Amino acid sequence: RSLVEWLDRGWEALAGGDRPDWLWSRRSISVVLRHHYGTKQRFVVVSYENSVAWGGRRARPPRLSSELATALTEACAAERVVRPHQLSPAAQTALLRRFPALEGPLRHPRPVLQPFDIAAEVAFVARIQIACLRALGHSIRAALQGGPRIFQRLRYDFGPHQSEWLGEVTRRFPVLLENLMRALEGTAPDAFFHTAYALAVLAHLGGQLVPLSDDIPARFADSDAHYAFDYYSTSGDTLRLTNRPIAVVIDEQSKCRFMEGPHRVCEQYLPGESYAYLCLGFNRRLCGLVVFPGGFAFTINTAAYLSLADPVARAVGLRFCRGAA
Amino acid sequence: MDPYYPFDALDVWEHRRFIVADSRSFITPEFPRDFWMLPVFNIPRETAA
Amino acid sequence: WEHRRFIVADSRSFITPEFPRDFWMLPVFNIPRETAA
Amino acid sequence: IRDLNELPDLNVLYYNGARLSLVALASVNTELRSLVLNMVYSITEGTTLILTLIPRLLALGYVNALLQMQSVTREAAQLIHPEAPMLMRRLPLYEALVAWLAHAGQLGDILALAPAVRVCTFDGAAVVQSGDMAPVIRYP
Amino acid sequence: MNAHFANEVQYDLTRDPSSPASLIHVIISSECLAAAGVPLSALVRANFRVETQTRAHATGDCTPWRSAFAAYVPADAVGAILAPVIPAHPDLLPRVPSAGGLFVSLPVACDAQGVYDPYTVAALRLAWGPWATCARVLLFSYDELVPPNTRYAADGARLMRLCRHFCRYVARLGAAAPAAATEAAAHLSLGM
Repeated sequence: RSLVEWLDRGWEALAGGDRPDWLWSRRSISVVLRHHYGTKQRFVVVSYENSVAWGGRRARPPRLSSELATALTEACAAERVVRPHQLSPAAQTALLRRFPALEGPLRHPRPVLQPFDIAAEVAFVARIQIACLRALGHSIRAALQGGPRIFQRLRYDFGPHQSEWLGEVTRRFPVLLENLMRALEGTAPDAFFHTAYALAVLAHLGGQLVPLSDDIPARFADSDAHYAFDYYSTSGDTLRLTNRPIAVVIDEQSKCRFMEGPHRVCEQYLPGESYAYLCLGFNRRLCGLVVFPGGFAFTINTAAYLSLADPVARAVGLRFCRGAA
Repeated sequence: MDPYYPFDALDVWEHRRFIVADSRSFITPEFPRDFWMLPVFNIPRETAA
Repeated sequence: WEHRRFIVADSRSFITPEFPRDFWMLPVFNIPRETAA
Repeated sequence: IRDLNELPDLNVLYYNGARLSLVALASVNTELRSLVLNMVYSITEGTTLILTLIPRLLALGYVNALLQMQSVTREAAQLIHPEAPMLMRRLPLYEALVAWLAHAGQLGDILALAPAVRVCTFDGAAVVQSGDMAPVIRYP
Repeated sequence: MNAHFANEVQYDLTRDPSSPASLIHVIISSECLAAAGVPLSALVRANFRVETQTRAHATGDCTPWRSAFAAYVPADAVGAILAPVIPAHPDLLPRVPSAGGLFVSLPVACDAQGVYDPYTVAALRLAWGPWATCARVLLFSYDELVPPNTRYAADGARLMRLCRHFCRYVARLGAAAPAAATEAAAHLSLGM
C-alpha cells in the first residue's frame, strides 16, 4: 500500500464514490502555458499523467517531432533571412530531400495560400472580400450606366401626401448607392460572410451542398424566385439593420410572400414596403435585386462580373459550407 | 422630383369580408420629414493605407 | 366599410434618378485587383 | 467486487420519491463475500468458454454466418479486445460447459427472488407507507 | 474536466489509423474567447458541441467539419483540475481563484514517423444558434498548439499539500470524521 492508495482511499472515505475525474487529479498534471497568436491572450495546454493524448505518460508511438519545424527556423536563420522563398534554392532543396512534404508549399507555382506565413490565411479571406465587391460595382455600374427607367417590380399604393415623400427619394437616391458599397467594403471580412450577399455566393458556387449555419431555407434551391435579403437605414447613418438574412419569394408586378420560420421588427415588412429600408436581394441564380422604398426596383446579374478560380471556389466552400445531409 | 404616374387618384368603396383581388400599400412616418435626415456615412478618420 | 384614396400600382410608374457627373468615377465603383486595405 | 482490488453514486436508491442509502459496513462485506466469489467465477468461467469456442469451431453454414452477423464488430470485436490481453495438450472445453451450466444455472435460482405478495388494496390507500399494514393476496 | 475524458474515448478509434493523428487537451481562457468575438453569457445558458476541421499548410482541401465535445467553466479552470472539491466538503482544499473557459482536446495531423508541419492550421467553430451570426471560427497553428517540452516538475510539490490538506482537514473534523479517513491520515502523515 503506497501513500497514493491511501489518498485514493482518502477520497473514497469522504466521497462515497471513485469519481474517475478526481483520480487523475490526484496524479501528476502537466500544465503548459501558451499564447494565442490571434488574440495575444493565453490558453493552457494540459496533458494528464495517464492521458493517452499528447504529453501523457501513456502514449502511442510515433510521437510529435519538431524535425520539420526546427530546421525551418535555422534554414533562414543561419542565412539571416526572413522568408524561405528568399532562401537560396540550394538550401531550399536541402530540406526537401529530408522532408518530401515541403514540396507543396515550396514547389507549387500558384499556392492558394501564401506558403510559410501566418496571416497568409487572412490574405486568402480578404482577397475574396475584394473579389466579391468588384463583382458588384462593375455589375452595379452595368445596369445603371446610361440613365435608366427602373419603374417598379413591386406593387404598392400611394397616398396623395406620400408623393411628397417620394420626391425626397429622388434626391436621396444616389447617396445611398455610395453608402452601400461604402459599408459593404467597410465590413469586416469575417462578419461579411454572414451577410445575405456572401451567402448567395456560397450558395452559387455550391450549385456549380449546404452552406454552414443552415442560413439557406430548404426551398431556396427550388426556384430562382426564392431570394435572400438585407435591409439598410435610409436616414442618418446607413447601417445593416438585419442580422438574419430575410428570405422572400417573388413571382412586371407580382405579389410577394415570406417563407416558413429573437424578434426583428424589420421582418414584419416586405422589401421596399416602407420608408427607411433599403431592400437588397439575390438569388440562387445570383441575379441581384435592389429594392428602394416605394417598390421601385431593378434587376442586376452579378454572375457575369463574378470571377473566381475553381480551386479557390472549392476550397472556400469546404470551409464555409458542409456536405449536404 | 415627383415620380411618374399614369393615374391621379380614385374613390372606391371596399367591404371587409368581401375583399377580392387583394393588394398592399406604402408606409410613411408620422413625424415631418424635416426630422427625417439626409443619409450620412462617416468615412473613418484614417484609411488602412 | 372603410374609405381611403386610391392609386393603382403600375409598372408604368417610375421615380427618375439623377446622378452626379463624377458619380461614376469613385474609389468605390473602381477598385484595383489588389488594394492597400 | 470493488473491495477485492467504488463510485460516489451506486449507494443511493430512489423509489416513489423516497431516498435510500445502502451505506447508511465491513461486517456486511464479509457477510456477502461468498456471493462475490461466485458471481466473479461464474462470469470468468463464462466469458472464456464463449471466447475459446467461437474461434475454435465457428461451425459452418448459416449457424456461424448468423453468428458472424451477430459478431460483426460486436462479438468478434469484443473477442479481439479480450484476446489481445489473452491467448487463443487437450483443453476440456466440452466438459467445462456442463460444469458451467450447472454452476451458473444455480445462481439464477438463488438471485431470482420470486414474488409471493401481490397487493390489491381495496377501500384504502393506493400507496401504503412504511410501518403500516397492507392487504395482501396470493390468489386470483 | 470530463470533456477531455470523453474525447479520448473518441481518439481511441485511432483515426483512421491509416492517417496517423494525435490529440492535445486545450483549455481556452474566457478573455481569449471574449477577444475572439465570443459573448460569454450565451454559453452559460453539461457538455457543448463544437465543430472542428484541419486545414492544409499551403494548398489542399480542409478536413470536413467534425463534431467534438466542449465543456465551459465560468470559474478557475486550472483550479478545478488542481484542487477538486468534494461536493459535500468545500473547505477541504483551499485554492486561489482564477478565470477559465471551455475544454477541448484538438486533433493533430501526424505522419509515418509523425512530424507536424508548423503553420498548418486546426480550426474550431462555436454555434450559439442556427444562424451564422451565432457561429464563430477560431484558428490555431501546430506551432501555436504544440509546445516543445512539457512540465510535470512543478506539479510534484502540489501533491504533498494534499497529504497535508487531508491530514489538516481531518484534524479539524476530528470525531465527526469517518474512521477510514482518520486511518489514512495516520499513514499519510507518516509520509509527510
